[PDB]
Amino acid sequence: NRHQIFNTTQGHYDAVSFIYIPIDGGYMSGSGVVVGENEILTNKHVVNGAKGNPRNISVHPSAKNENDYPNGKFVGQEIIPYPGNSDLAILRVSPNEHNQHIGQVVKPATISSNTDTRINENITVTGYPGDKPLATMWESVGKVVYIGGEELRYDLSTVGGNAGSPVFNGKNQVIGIHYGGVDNKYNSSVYINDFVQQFLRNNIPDINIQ
Repeated sequence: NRHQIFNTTQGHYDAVSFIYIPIDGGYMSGSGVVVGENEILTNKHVVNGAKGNPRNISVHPSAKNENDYPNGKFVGQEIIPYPGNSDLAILRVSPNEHNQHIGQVVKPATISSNTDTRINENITVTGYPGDKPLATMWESVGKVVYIGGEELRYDLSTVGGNAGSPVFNGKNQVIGIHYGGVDNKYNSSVYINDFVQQFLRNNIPDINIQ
């Protein structure tokens, strides 16, 4: 089942972040997770449409609802796509209006080495589902179903559009980034394997992998 998170600044929820991009009086919304001093991990397809101007992307770490942004807003500055064919991107944001960096106002997430990740492992997927009220954070309890290459799949536990949402193991470490799935079969995330970890290390000097 899925449940809303109201204590969005406590513990490992602090780094979970709401991503908002306006489009012609509508918008695109998604999720990501703070992983560095100025860096959000998310999907390529969340930020793709703003490659021409990252400043159109608003990031609200620890957002609670559309009227409650406990850690304010950070504006996109640079997008660093993962070079492989996985739906993964680093979004670098500028400091906020008080000159704070996003990695100072939230504790950046811990990335799992994934040495112990296995089928049937209990996981959570936490972020901003597209079928819920705007900017509300939700946690879904799931089970890993497949691990191969850069793909981690888990059971039909999340719905509504969960692009960019971090997948956490039981130690509250990020093992992957939700991007999609196959309808009525499984959900899919970018698996943070050895290849993905090196990409993070190359771009995020203060990355925390445990």
